[PDB]
Amino acid sequence: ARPHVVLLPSAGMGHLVPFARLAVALSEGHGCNVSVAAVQPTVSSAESRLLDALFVAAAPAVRRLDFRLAPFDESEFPGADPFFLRFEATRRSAPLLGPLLDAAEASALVTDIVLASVALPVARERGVPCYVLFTSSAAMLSLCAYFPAYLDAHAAAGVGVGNVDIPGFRIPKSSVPQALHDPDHLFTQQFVANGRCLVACDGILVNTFDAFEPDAVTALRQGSITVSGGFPPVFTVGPMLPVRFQAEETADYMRWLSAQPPRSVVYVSFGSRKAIPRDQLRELAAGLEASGKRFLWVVKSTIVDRDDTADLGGLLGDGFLERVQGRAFVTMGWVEQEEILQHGSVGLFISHCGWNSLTEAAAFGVPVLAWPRFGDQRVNAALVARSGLGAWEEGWTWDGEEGLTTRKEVAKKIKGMMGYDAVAEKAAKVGDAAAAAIAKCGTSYQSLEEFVQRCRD
Ligand SMILES: O=c1ccn([C@@H]2O[C@H](COP(=O)(O)OP(=O)(O)O)[C@@H](O)[C@H]2O)c(=O)[nH]1
Repeated sequence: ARPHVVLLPSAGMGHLVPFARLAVALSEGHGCNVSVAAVQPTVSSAESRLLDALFVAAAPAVRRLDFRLAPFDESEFPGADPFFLRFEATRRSAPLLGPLLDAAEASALVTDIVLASVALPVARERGVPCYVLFTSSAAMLSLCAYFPAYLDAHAAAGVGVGNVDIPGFRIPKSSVPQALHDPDHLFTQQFVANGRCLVACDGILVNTFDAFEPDAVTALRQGSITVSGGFPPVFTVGPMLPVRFQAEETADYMRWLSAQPPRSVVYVSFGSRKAIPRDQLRELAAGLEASGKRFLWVVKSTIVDRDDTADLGGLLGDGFLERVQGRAFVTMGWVEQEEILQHGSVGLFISHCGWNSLTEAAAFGVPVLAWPRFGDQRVNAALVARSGLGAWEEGWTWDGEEGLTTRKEVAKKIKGMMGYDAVAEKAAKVGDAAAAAIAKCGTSYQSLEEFVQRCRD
C-alpha cells in the first residue's frame, strides 16, 4: 500500500522547487502517493509551468489537491509584493486545511517551514503527523531554532541583532538576515513564530547532506539549540535532484552553451526574483565584460512575469550588448537553471547563495562565486567557502550596506576562479560527496527511507 503524503508549499519558486523535487523523491524513490496542496492561480507563471510539468511528469503518483483560500483583503498591506500577499492569505486559511486533510486521508502532512506555526495545530487537531520541510541550509535551520531563545535571553523588562552564537558556530552580526534587526518586520514575526513551533513537530526535512553541514546537523540531532534539549528527528534528504521533464524544443541558451568549449562559461543568476539597482547592475555588467570570459546572464525584472528584452538596452546600454555579442548570452527571460548547471560548458556560477541554487551547484559540482544579497545568503555563502563549493569575498557589500562592489573586483574574481585549477577540483569533490549521499546506502537516501518508514507506520 502506498502511503499518502500531503505537501503544502508556500508561494514562490524558492519554496515550490524543493517541494516538487521532494514529491518525486518520495513517489519514484520510495513508493508514496503524493498530493501537492495547490492554490490556483499561482502568483507567477514559473510556478504554474512547474506545477503543470510536475503533474504530467510525475503522474499518477504525484497529484494536485485543490486548496481554496479564504477571502483576503490586500488593502491591509498596501504596496506589499504579491508573494507576501499570497503567503498571508494562505496563513489565514490554515483552519481550511483540516477538512482538506480529512478528505485527503493523509498518512502525513509535510508543511513548508513558513506555514509551520499555523499548519501544525490544524494537523494536531486532525491527528495527522506534521513534518516540516525547511527550504534553506541546516545552518539556517539551527539559527531558526535558536533565534527565539537568543531573543528571550536579551529581553530585559522596560533593539536589533548582534553576533549569534548557535550552541554546538557564530553567525556574525553582518551575516544576520537584515529583516531580523527589526522585531516588527513581517519576516521577523514569522521567522520567530515558525522557529518556536519547530520543537513541537514530528520531524524536519532539510535539503542538505550530513557531510556538507556536519556540525549543524549534529547540533540539531543532539538538541543543543533548545532550552529543554528536546528536538524532533532531522532528515537530511539533499541535494534533491531536479525532476526529469520532457521538453519538446531545445532552448536557444542551451544551443548557445553547446557552441562553447567545456567549462568556459560563467553563468550568472541571483535567483527567482532578485532585481538589482542600476548602479550595481552596471558594475556587474562591466565586470563581466572586463573578465573576457564567455557568460550567460539572466536578469530579473522588478515586475513579476515581465520579460523586458528592450529593458536590457535601457538598463545596460546598447554598446555593452554590442561589445559582448560574440561571447555572451544575456536575457530577461526565465531559464531552466537546473539544465544550465548540468551543461559541460559551464565553468562558473555567480550566485546569490539562495539555497536551491546552491544545492543544484553542489549536486553538479559547479564552482560558485558567492555574491550574497540578503536574508540567508551570507550564512549560505560561508558554507560555500568552507565546503570548497566556491569562493566568497566577505568584504563585498550586501543590501543595506554602503559601497559598490566594482567592475575591477568582479573581473579579478571571475578571472581567478576560472584561472585556478583547485577551484574546479574542490567543487568536484563536493559533487562526489553529494552523489554518495543520495545514492543507495547514502545518508540522504537513508534519511528519506526513514521518513517514509514513519509514514508507513
Ligand atoms: O531564471 C531562473 C531563476 C531561478 N531559477 C530557479 O529558481 C530557484 C531559485 O531558488 P533559490 O533558493 O536559489 O533562491 P530564490 O529564488 O528563493 O531567491 C532555483 O531552483 C533555480 O534553479 C530558474 O530556474 N531560473
